[PDB]
Amino acid sequence: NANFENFIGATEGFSEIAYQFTSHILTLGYAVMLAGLLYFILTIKNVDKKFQMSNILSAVVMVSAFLLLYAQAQNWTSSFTFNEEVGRYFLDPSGDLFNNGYRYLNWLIDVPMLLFQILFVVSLTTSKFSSVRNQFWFSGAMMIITGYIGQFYEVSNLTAFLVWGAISSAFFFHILWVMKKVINEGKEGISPAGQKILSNIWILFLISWTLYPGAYLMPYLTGVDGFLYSEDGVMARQLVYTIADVSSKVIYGVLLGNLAITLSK
Ligand SMILES: *C/C=C(C)/C=C/C=C(C)/C=C/C1=C(C)CCCC1(C)C
Repeated sequence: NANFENFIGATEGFSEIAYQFTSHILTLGYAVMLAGLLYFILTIKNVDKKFQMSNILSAVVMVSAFLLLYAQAQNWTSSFTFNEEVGRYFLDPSGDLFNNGYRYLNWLIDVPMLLFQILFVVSLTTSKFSSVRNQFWFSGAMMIITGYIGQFYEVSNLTAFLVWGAISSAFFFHILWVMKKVINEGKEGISPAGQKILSNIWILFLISWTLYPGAYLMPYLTGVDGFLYSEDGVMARQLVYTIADVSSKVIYGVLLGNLAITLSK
C-alpha cells in the first residue's frame, strides 16, 4: 500500500540504526500498553463506583492499543529485510508490506473512548451529556476517516494528502473546542486540587493529540528535498506517534484516575 515507509524502504532503504531504532520504539509502545492494561485493571478498586467506567474505558483502550501496536510492530520488522551488498534494509517483495491500517484502526476505536471516558469523572454544568458525547463521537470518527482517506495520497498526490489533512484538522479543531468546554465545566464546584489535575489534563490532551497531525506531516516539514523527507522522517514520525500514544492513552488515563480519587474525597 503506497505509503512513505514503503517509498523510502523501496528506494533509499533503511540504515541498520533507523530500522533497529524504529523497531524498538514500536515494541516499547505495545509493551507500555500492556503494563498500562495491568495497572488500570489492578487499580480499578481505588476509585468510587461512580467513576469506574473511566477506568474500564482505559483498560479497553489498553487492550485495543496493545493488540494493534503489537501487530504494527511485527508488520514493521516483517516488511523490510537486510541486503548484504548495500548493507541496508529494503522493502521485501516476499513480505506483506508496511500497513498504516493497524494504527488508523486503533485511532478509530480509541479516539471515541478516550473522549467519552472523561464524561464519567467530571460533571458538566450547563451542557448535556448526550450532546457532548455525540459531538465527540461524530467529529472523532470523521477526523480519523478523513485522515485515513488522505494517507492514501501521501506519496501519490501530496496536494490531496494535505487537503484531506486539513479537513481532518477542522474536525480535530471541533473536538478541542468541546473538550475545552467539558474541562471548564468540570472545574466548577470541585476542590482546587481537582481543578489542578483538570488543568494538567487539558495541557496533556492539547499537546499529546497535536503530536499526531505533527507526525502525520513529519516527512514534509522540511519540504520535498528536506532532511526529514527520508528514513529520518520515518524515524521521527514513529517516535512521535509512540510518544503521543503513551501520553494520550496511558498518562491521560492515569490523570483521570487521580482526578476521580480527589472527587471521592
Ligand atoms: C489513542 C490515539 C489517538 C488519541 C489518536 C489521535 C489521532 C489524531 C488526533 C489524529 C489527528 C489527525 C489530524 C488532526 C490531521 C491529520 C490526520 C490525523 C488523523 C493524524
